[PDB]
Amino acid sequence: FLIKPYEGESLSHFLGRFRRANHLSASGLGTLAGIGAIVARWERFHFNPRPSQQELEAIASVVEVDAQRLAQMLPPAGVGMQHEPIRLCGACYAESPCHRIEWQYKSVWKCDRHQLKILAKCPNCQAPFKMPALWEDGCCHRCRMPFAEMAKLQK
Amino acid sequence: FLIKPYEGESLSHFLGRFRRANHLSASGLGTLAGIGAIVARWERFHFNPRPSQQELEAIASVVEVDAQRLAQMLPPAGVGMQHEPIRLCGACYAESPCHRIEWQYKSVWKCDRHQLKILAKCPNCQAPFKMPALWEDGCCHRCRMPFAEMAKLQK
Amino acid sequence: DDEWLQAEIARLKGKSIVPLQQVKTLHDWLDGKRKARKSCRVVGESRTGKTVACDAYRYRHKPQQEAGRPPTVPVVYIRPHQKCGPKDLFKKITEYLKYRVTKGTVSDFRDRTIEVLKGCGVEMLIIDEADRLKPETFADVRDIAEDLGIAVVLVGTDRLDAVIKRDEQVLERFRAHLRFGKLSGEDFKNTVEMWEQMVLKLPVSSNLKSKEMLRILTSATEGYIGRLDEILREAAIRSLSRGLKKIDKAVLQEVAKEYK
Amino acid sequence: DDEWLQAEIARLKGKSIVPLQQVKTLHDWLDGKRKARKSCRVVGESRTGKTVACDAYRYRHKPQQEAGRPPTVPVVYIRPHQKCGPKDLFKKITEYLKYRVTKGTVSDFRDRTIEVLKGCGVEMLIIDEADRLKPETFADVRDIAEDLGIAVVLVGTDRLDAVIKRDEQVLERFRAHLRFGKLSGEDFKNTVEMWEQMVLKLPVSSNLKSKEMLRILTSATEGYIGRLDEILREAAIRSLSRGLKKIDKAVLQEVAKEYK
Ligand SMILES: Nc1ncnc2c1ncn2[C@@H]1O[C@H](COP(=O)(O)OP(=O)(O)OP(=O)(O)O)[C@@H](O)[C@H]1O
Ligand SMILES: Nc1ncnc2c1ncn2[C@@H]1O[C@H](COP(=O)(O)OP(=O)(O)OP(=O)(O)O)[C@@H](O)[C@H]1O
Ligand SMILES: [Mg+2]
Ligand SMILES: [Mg+2]
Ligand SMILES: [Zn+2]
Ligand SMILES: [Zn+2]
Repeated sequence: FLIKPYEGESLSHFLGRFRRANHLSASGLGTLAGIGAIVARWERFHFNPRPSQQELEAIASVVEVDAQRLAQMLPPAGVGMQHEPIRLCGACYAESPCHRIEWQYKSVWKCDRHQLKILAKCPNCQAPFKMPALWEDGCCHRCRMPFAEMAKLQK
Repeated sequence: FLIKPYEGESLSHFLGRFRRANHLSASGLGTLAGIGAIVARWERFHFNPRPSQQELEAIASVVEVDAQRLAQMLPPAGVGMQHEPIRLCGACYAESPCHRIEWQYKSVWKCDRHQLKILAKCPNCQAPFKMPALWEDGCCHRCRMPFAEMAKLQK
Repeated sequence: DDEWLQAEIARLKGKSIVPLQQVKTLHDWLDGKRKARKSCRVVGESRTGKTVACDAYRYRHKPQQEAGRPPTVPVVYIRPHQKCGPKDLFKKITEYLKYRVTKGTVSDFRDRTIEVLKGCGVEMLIIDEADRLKPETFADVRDIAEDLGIAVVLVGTDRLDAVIKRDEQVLERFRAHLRFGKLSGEDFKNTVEMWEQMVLKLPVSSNLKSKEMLRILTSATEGYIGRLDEILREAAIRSLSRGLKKIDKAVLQEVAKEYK
Repeated sequence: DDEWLQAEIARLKGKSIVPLQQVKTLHDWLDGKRKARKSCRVVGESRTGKTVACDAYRYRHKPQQEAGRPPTVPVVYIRPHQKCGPKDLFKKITEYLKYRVTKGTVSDFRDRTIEVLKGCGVEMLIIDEADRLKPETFADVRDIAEDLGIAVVLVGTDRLDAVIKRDEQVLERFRAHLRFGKLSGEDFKNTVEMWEQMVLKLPVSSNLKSKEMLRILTSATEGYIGRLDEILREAAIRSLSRGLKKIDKAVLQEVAKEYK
């Protein structure tokens, strides 16, 4: 089962969404692509050894999304990002149910489209968000508030 | 019952082979050596906390193989390895019935001696190999193909 | 006419909810327990109609959501699967409230479920098939009913009573019950006629549920609402498949002997 | 001629499916239960021919796949192994639909199986040898039939009835049955003659299933279709191995005494 990426979707979110569509573990996707543990590293936003051309093309062969498009699920060259905290604009999620790579940019604190501060934890119960690959439903894993409803609590 | 290591034998494979010669569980070998659960960790190639001098000497006292020789059952300093997938050269196994630590080196994909791709699962039935400590016989645990015969299916 | 026949068979395949005195007593009792946050346990036979009545009590209070706040769900209905662990149960609680889970430990799921459970102002926790979940989860449901003040109704067959009996606290805390009746009597005849009028939805051929039909259906269903529904639907579909406009005696005899 | 002899022995070793009234009644009943999503349980003796008939009902609705959408499988046939757990059963369900499993917990397998089961639009869940699976899995099959609206047919020997009887819900929910007959009578003689014409596929030597042959086969098979098949195939192979063109009396006597 193939999936079309959402605009701005992060690599972690896309990988997990592909895995859920195919009932794959991270190790299973890694074996399908021939790169093993690299998949789980990318899902946790750990790229000490940045994604190589061969690794991106290996994943591209499985998910049928070109390496160039996969690179747009990561920050451009020179744009610093953070693996933690995982962040969210609930108003964005209501429009398109994905985590955006921009929300991990170190320079980003406000959603430009919605002119709201982005969230660094659930505004109802304060639970931090899991890595985007594990965003199985669109709700806080603790209190079960929908990400779309968190828009109403954004400042 | 003491056993001489095979050249290049991995620590996991050697530990399991010693245990089989003495009808020991991993916990039993750990208690004999005074280090408990560490034995099973090493058998699954888990060394986030690397083997200490005291731990290697504790095992050395039981198996009567010097800590220096036990260290040659692990990669040298600076050589990265993987706990997964467990890999195999069947042509090597036909010559010497052990798992080699080199087959877990991240940089290794071909056997230099035999100029064959090494195997990451049974080439007959695709079953992954167990941790080397559990290689009780020289055959695939699923289809029962001998590891030595898998040489004929290596590419 | 063939399109009409397909519509008829599709409608007969689909089940409906006829409101009768059994479900009326049930949601009256449920409202009484809800107004006091009294945790009870409705018990009954199998294939008798408890799940449908609890479902009706669930839909009647359809949650009304505010413009920008979580929807307030007064009644929560769950049917945990076989050997449902605590993590699975918490997942189900927070999933019904439309809060997708986040990967984590059992403590994380418990905390998120508690947060979303107080957030939506829930009044009822209806655990149907409450004989499936493990006894390491009854402590969790006990804690929910103890601290969050939510009246929990444990629904299930009579085996649920045996399951809770071997435990100590869950038996004492959940002691109020409402056994589902057999329905046999003149009320049973009223049920047959009311079913004929509503669920069958066939042209009036003056079947009227005569004495012979009542005897056949009494011998067949043994008082079960589910058996009555199955037999009626099977007879209607068999009559409509063979071209018969109404339901004859031969089809009831066939379905009755096929059952017993 | 030796190549012809090898072809004959290979064909005789392989079993076929002669369509007779038993399987005709069976798939008629199965179609009736399928059009209404009615979950029943076909029961019968051992070595009588239920598995082959369910197999025929499986192949007749060979799934027709769209160009780019999952193949729609109306009938699902499973034969779970001894002491089949819930994970094993779910693995089998999603494997028949040609969805290879992914490593995970029992909940993951359940979710994937439910997803692929609604995706392919399945109408039937035929669980042959339904006396093998554990009773912690009958709750799962109950949930499948309850929520996904799939008519489940539990197939197995009479021991399956005893297995389900000790349970509460599975007995009430799965009550419609179709016992397989013994076939003894003139229909049995018709079966012998029809088998001689089709399955034996030997040159016409006017055996005609005479009275003596009928008596021998009645004493041998005791009404079983499987015993009839085994005895006929053994006699044919023994006659062809010793050079006999047709099947003599001595070979039936030998195979009959070898059985009893
Ligand atoms: N109020 C009702 N209106 C219409 N049909 C009903 C009603 N109550 C029960 N039924 C019928 O009962 C059958 C199933 O009932 P239900 O699932 O509620 O059983 P239950 O008492 O909870 O038992 P079990 O625990 O054995 O599942 C269905 O055929 C359904 O149509
Ligand atoms: N319609 C049929 N056409 C041809 N052979 C049949 C038919 N039905 C049954 N048989 C024969 O019956 C034997 C096995 O029958 P089957 O496997 O269906 O049994 P069953 O009734 O399901 O019993 P069991 O549970 O004991 O396996 C085989 O020899 C097979 O050839
Ligand atoms: Mg019920
Ligand atoms: Mg069988
Ligand atoms: Zn936004
Ligand atoms: Zn080699």
